Amino acid sequence: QRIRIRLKAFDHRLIDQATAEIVETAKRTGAQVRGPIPLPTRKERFTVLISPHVNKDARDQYEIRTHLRLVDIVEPTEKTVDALMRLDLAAGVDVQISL
Amino acid sequence: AKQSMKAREVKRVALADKYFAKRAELKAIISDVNASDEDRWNAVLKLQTLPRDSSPSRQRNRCRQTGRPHGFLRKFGLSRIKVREAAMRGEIPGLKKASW
Amino acid sequence: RSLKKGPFIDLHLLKKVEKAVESGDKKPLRTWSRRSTIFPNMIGLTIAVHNGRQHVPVFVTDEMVGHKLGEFAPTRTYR
Amino acid sequence: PRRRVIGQRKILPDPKFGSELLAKFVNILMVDGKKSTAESIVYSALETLAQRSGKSELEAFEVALENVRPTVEVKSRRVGGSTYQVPVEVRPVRRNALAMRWIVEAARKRGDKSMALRLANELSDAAENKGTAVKKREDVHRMAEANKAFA
Amino acid sequence: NQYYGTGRRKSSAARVFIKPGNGKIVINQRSLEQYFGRETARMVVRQPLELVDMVEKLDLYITVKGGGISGQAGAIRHGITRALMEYDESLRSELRKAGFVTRDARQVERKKVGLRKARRRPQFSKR
Amino acid sequence: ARIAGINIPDHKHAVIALTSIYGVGKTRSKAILAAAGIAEDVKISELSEGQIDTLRDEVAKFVVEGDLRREISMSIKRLMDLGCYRGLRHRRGLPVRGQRTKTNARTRKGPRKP
RNA sequence: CGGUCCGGCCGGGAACUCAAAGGAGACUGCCAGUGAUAAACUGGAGGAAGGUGGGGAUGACGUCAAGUCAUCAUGGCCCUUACGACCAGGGCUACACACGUGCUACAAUGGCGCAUACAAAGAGAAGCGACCUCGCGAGAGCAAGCGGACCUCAUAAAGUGCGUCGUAGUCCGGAUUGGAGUCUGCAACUCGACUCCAUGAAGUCGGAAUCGCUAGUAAUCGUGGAUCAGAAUGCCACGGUG
Repeated sequence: QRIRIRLKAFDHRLIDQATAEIVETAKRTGAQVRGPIPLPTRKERFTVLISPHVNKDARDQYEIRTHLRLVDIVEPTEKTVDALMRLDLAAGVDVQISL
Repeated sequence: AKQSMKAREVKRVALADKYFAKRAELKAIISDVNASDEDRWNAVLKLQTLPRDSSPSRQRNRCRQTGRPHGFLRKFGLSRIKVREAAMRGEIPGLKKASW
Repeated sequence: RSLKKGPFIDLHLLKKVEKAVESGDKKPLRTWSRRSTIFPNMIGLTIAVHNGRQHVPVFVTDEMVGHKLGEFAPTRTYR
Repeated sequence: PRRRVIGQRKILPDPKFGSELLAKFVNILMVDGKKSTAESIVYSALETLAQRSGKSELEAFEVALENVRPTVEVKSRRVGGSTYQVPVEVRPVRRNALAMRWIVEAARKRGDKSMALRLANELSDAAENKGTAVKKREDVHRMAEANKAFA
Repeated sequence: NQYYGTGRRKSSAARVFIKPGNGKIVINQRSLEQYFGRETARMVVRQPLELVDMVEKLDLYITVKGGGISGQAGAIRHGITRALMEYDESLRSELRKAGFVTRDARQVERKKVGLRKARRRPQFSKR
Repeated sequence: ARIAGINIPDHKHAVIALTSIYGVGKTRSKAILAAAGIAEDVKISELSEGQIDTLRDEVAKFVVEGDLRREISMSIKRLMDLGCYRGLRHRRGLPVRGQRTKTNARTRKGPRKP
C-alpha cells in the first residue's frame, strides 16, 4: 500500500533533519522511497498597531512561515510500517500518515 | 478591562455551551424548515424564553490576558499589544518580523 | 424586514394583551417591548411604550397594524 | 535635481510606421495607462488627415508639427522684486514635446464629436497655419520679442 | 532539432521551442494573430526575428503562463532570444545591442504601511 | 403620439421614449414593448396607429401618472398623520432611512443656511 | 513517445515551467583616461545584474514635563449600603452650522447591450460550500468534495470585436423618497447589509488658496485578507495596463 507522510513545521532546518531520518530509516529496512518533495510554504502575515494608544501609521508586520514536506513510500515491508511508527522526532515537527 | 467585565464573559460562555449548542440548534431548524409545519412552530415563542446570553452573538472576544475588547486576534487569542510583547520574547513560535 | 417566515412579538406582551382583550379594556399596558409587531388583535387598546425614560401612551388604530411598537414612542427630543 | 545628472529611457518605435517621434505622441495623448485606445485615436486621425491634405502620413504630421514647433520661450527670473521674463533659445528635443503637448491641449478643447475628429482638425489647421496651437506659438514669440531687451 | 529558451517578465513565464523550417508561430495552441489582439504586443514577439533573420527559416512552438498581455509578450521576446543563442551562438553581439538579453528586473513595488499605494502618500494638511 | 397617460414622447428609440412616462423605467419599458410585439430599436415615427393603440392598452395595466402621483402622496400621508417615526422625518424634511444628519443631508435639506 | 470521449485525460516521461532546500554570481574584479604616484572619479568591456542593481527590516546622544494611569503595571489621593455590582429600555447614529480625510460624478480617451481573452496573492471545519433543481434577483432546497499545490470561495476587470447612443442636465449622473422582498441574528422601530419595481436632486471640471509623485512610479483597473453572526467608499496586502 501507499503510505505518505506530510511533515510540517515552522523551522526549515528542523524539518529536513526529520525528513533525512525517514529517508534513511525506510531504505535500510527494505523499501523504495519517493521524495522528499517540497510543497509550497504557507506564509501568514499579521500587521499590528504598535503603540498603546493612537499613532495609526506606527505598525509592525509579523509572519509565520510553515514549511511542508512530503515523502511517499510505495513498497511497504512489515518492518517498514513499524520502523517509522516507533520513530520519535523533534517537538516542532508535525507528522501525519495516510494509508 | 474590569474584573466584572471579565466575569461577564465567563457567564456568557457558560450558558451558550449548555443551552443553544444543543437545544436552540433544534428550534432554529424548526423556525427554519418550510417543508415541515407552518402553524405549530410554537418555537419562535419558545426561543425568547431561553436566557438571553445563551446566544453566541452576545459573546465578545477579549484578550485572554488583559481582557481588552478591541484589537483582538483569533489565531493567538490576544490583543495586538500582548501579541507583540510575547512575540519579541520568543513565546510565539515561528513568529518573526517580516520583510519582503 | 423579518423575512416572511415569522412576524415577531414578545411573549410577555402577547399574553398581557390576550388578557385585556378577553377581560375588557382598561388602564393602559406598560411594555418595554419596542421590538414587537402590532397584530390585528391589539386594536383599540392604549399601550404605553418605553422611550428610554417615560412610557408614552399609544392608542392602537386600524392603520398601525404591521408597524412596530417602538415607532410611536420617539427617543430623542429636538428643537 | 542637484547631484543626480541622468540618462533617459528608450521608448519603443510605433508598430505601424516604425516612427519613434509618433510613439511620443500617443504617450502624450494617453490617459490612465490606456495606450491601446490612444493608438486607436491617433492611427485613425492620421487617416482622416493624410487623405485630406494630399497624402504622406508621417509627413502630414511633420508639416503640422514643424509649424507649431517653437524656437524661443520666456524663463521668469527675479532680480529683487520685479520679475524679468528672459527669452531663452529652446533645446532640439523640447521643441517637439511642447509642440505635441500644445496640439493635444488644443484638440482636447474643441467641440467636435470624437477625439479622432478633434485631433484631425487641429492637425489640418496647424498645416494651414491657423487654430489654437499656432495662436499659442505666436503668443509665445510675442513674449520673447517683447522682452528681447533682457537677454 | 528542438532548441529551447525560457523567458520571464513581470509575473509571466514563457517557454519557447525553436524548430528549423518555415514561417509559423504557435502560442498555447493558437495563431499569433488569435492570441494577441493588439498590434503593439505582436511587434515585440517578432522584434528579435528582424535583427536576426527570419521570413521562413524557423518555426516556433511557445507557451506562456501568468501576467497579462504586454507582460506575456515581453517574456516571449526574452524567451526566443535565449533560444536563438542556444542554436546559433554568435548572434549575441547583435541581440545584446538591442538589449533583448537583459531580463527585465522591474516588478511592482509593494504597498507600504502608511501609504495609499507604493509611493502615493495621503493628502497632507499643515493645519 | 400621446400615450395612455396624457403624455407625448419624442423621435428617439422606443424603449427609451416610454421611460418618459412617470411610472415606467427601463425594465417596464422592455416589458411592454415586448408583450405588444414591437422591436425596441424602432422609433416612434415609423410606427403605425394600430401599433400605438396596442401600447395604450399595455400601459393601462400598470399604475402611472396621476394614479401614481396620488398613490405615493396618499402613502406618505398615512405616515404623516399616524405620527410614526417615518412620518416625523417626512414632515421636518430630514432623511428617513437612517442616514447621518451631522453632515450631509443636503439633497433632503436644501442648499444651506448660516 | 503510443492511444483518445480531443480534456494532461490515460499509458508513460523527469526534459521544461513551477515548488523549496542547498550552492554559484558583482568585488571598482578587469581595460583606458582624469587625479598630489593617494583616496576616488568619468568612460569602456564582458555580464541576467555595475558602481549601496530594486524593495524592505534596521531609528545614535538626545529634543518636545510630546502621547497613553481607558491594554497592562504602578506611587499617592479618593469611593466602599456606592464613584462598587446585576438587569430591561434608551444613547454613543442627535443637526442651524464650520473644518479634515475619502468615494462617486459632471460624460464620447465615453454610456448601454451581445460575444470573447490574459493575473497574482490570499482564506477555509460552530468553516469554505460545488453539481443539479426552484427564484427576474438578493437568495432558497438538495448535497459531493476539501484541515486543503488535490476541493471550495472564484466568471478578474480594465482589454478586444460587433452593434447602438450624437453633445442633450442626455441611453451622462446616481442622491433622495414610495412600494415589494432576501439574509444574519432572541431581536433590524430607534439603527444592518443586499435584491427587485418605481422616483431621477445637485452636478456642464470648481474663488482665494492647497496636496501627492522621479519608473513598473503617478494615473487607472479589478482581486484577497484581518476584525466579524451580520455590518468596509476605511485599513493591510495582491497582480493588470501603464
